[PDB]
Amino acid sequence: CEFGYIYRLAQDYLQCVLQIPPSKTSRVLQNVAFSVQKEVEKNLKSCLDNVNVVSVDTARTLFNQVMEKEFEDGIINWGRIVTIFAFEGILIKKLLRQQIAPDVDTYKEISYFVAEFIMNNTGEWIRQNGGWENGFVKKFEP
Amino acid sequence: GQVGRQLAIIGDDINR
Repeated sequence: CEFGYIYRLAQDYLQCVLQIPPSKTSRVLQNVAFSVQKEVEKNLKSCLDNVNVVSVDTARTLFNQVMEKEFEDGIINWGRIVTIFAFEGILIKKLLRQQIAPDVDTYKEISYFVAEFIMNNTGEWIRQNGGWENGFVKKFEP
Repeated sequence: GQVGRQLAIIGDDINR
């Protein structure tokens, strides 16, 4: 159920960002990830403007490059996993405005590569640190 | 390191 669960989280988060009509974990994540997204958006502002996410291919490429640079030091923690969702939110927003061929069904592909990255690169750490219910939620819930 | 490192910095920031 690993991949599917993360996929469900990545998908809930972008439906939240795109304001379109979730578990406790997901409600907790949306709230903390969105807070981080706003902070990233203003601080990395000028830098993101000079990149046009005109397609899902570009979005996937940009996501993977950014994620690789972020996690290349081998460090993994809940704070960082939360920024993954924040970044996906930034990408969907840029895609909604810049996607040349507006395919309102590419947002599922985004949730897919977000899940893929998380699963293959932090899945083991997540498990060893309590999973979503006993790791993430315990640490970020009210 | 552009965006990647910034996200790491913010991530470690909200993790603590």
